[PDB]
Amino acid sequence: KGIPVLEIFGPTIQGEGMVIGQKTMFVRTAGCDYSCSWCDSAFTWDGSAKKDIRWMTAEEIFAELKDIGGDAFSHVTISGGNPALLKQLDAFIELLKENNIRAALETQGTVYQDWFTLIDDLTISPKPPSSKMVTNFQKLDHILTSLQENDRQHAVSLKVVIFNDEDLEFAKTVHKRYPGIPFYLQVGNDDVHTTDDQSLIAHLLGKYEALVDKVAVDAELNLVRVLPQLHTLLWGNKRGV
Amino acid sequence: KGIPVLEIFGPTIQGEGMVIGQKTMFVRTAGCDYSCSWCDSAFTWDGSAKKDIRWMTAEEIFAELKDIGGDAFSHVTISGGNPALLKQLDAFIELLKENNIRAALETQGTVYQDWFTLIDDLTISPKPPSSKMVTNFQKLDHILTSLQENDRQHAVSLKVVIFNDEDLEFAKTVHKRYPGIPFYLQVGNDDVHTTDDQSLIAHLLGKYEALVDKVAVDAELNLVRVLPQLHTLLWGNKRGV
Ligand SMILES: Nc1nc(=O)c2nc(C(=O)OC[C@H]3O[C@@H](n4cnc5c(N)ncnc54)[C@H](O)[C@@H]3O)cnc2[nH]1
Ligand SMILES: Nc1nc(=O)c2nc(C(=O)OC[C@H]3O[C@@H](n4cnc5c(N)ncnc54)[C@H](O)[C@@H]3O)cnc2[nH]1
Ligand code: MET
Ligand code: MET
Ligand code: SF4
Ligand code: SF4
Repeated sequence: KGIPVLEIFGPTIQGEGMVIGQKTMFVRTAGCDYSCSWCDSAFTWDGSAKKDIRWMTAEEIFAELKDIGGDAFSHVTISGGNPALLKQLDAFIELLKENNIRAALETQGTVYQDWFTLIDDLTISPKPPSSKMVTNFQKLDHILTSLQENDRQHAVSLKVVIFNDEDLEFAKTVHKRYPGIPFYLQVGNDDVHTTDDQSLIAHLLGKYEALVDKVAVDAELNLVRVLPQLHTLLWGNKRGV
Repeated sequence: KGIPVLEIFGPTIQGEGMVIGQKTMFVRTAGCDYSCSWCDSAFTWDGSAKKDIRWMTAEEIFAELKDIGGDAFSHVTISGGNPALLKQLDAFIELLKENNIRAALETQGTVYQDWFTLIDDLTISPKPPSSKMVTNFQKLDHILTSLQENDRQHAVSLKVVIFNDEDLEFAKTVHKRYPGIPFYLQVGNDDVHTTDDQSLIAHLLGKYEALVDKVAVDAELNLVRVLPQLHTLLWGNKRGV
């Protein structure tokens, strides 16, 4: 029943996706069924921080959020890792809704949980070929079908990270497969380890413009948002922000 | 019945507000009832480009959009200037909807038009004391009341530009006055004339972080998005992008 927690920080801003810029708290869980080659939070699954895992109850996480956040937040983003691996997260999501706190979720869309229907901002991020991951579309279909059946279409978005042209073609395939779902494109980060912020920012902004220029002429990507990682532009690869 | 046009460009991305990152075309009109001290598009009203005004029909604007944009767009953003000054814009907004094109609008919220109800993404931007403008709240109440009566609440947002603490207090007043409306905070641009992009980007990112740090501890700004100007981070103060 305990929840494996690695990070609890905030208040900060959501740097990605459907609710980008939103002031929110963060709860990063441990464990991933994926092993993406460019995972910017590899410590959640690579075993390098397994000893740092704190198994907490829903009340303990909420108390710690209220502690470091005070009354200066009404939004909480649950990430990882793949939080969808944890069924016991239901007690925490319910506790948030019972305290007038809106919840967001970051998942790659492999495992479905019934507490998905309680998420106000559900971001599903299928992984492109550059992540060396293989996408199970049957599992992705089941998740999106279940969400649409519970009228959660206003709370669900698709976000694909792009590193090259191959990823962009993969993103088009996903977008065409699910026409009604709000679609997002995200700039891929090359160096998730570098400490030189100035070079990183200039590099990512260059990648952003190159992506924008490419999508601009693609007629199959008209209903698409193109966004970077704002928190990376502000603090680089720093954790806890 | 002619529409005063100064800019027609795209496809690019929406760099601000509720639909930030969205691939869209731009139609910037002429004329403003405001004279904000930090207007990043002063040429639309300061009279410096009055000779460049092209009075076009709805069909001519649409034909030019289809010309430079092709079939690589499904979204059009109408800005200025204050487009709400133009009643004859109705024919153009209708023409967009009749051609499966979603329309967005940028206005400061002074003048109301009946074609507001046809806008898919209506951004209202009340001006803070730093703009040297005085906000008529009675006019702002009428606009927001009319929109809520036609169930356009899903299509309307409030966005306040912040330059200092005084603007931030003004933003809180606006947010408190309209609790149900999605609220946005935007980083103010100091130098809208500078040509040194690298210094401008580093300066605006610093202003962004300072704004985020300030909002993070404010309990009255929980349901708030904090965003910069993405197009300024990509192309600086360049026009036509
Ligand atoms: N302020 C703030 N602080 C954070 O810590 C924070 N974290 C996240 C977050 O972890 O979301 C997960 C998404 O990140 C993607 N992702 C992984 N690796 C990536 C990479 N190398 N390049 C580009 N994208 C990558 C992944 O697809 C997933 O959808 C989001 N917003 C945040 N905002
Ligand atoms: N790609 C792309 N190209 C554009 O040309 C473009 N234009 C606009 C746009 O004009 O929106 C108007 C908003 O801009 C605000 N605004 C004025 N002056 C400002 C300033 N000095 N600093 C900070 N904000 C300012 C104003 O409040 C208004 O709400 C929006 N997105 C765009 N995206
Ligand atoms: C570091 S990614 C965390 C969320 C989830 N694993 C995803 O990829 O969407
Ligand atoms: C250059 S701003 C253009 C849109 C409108 N005048 C506003 O301030 O919101
Ligand atoms: S699914 Fe997300 S957390 Fe897991 S390895 Fe991929 S990017 Fe990292
Ligand atoms: S209302 Fe908008 S266009 Fe008019 S002066 Fe102010 S910022 Fe410029």
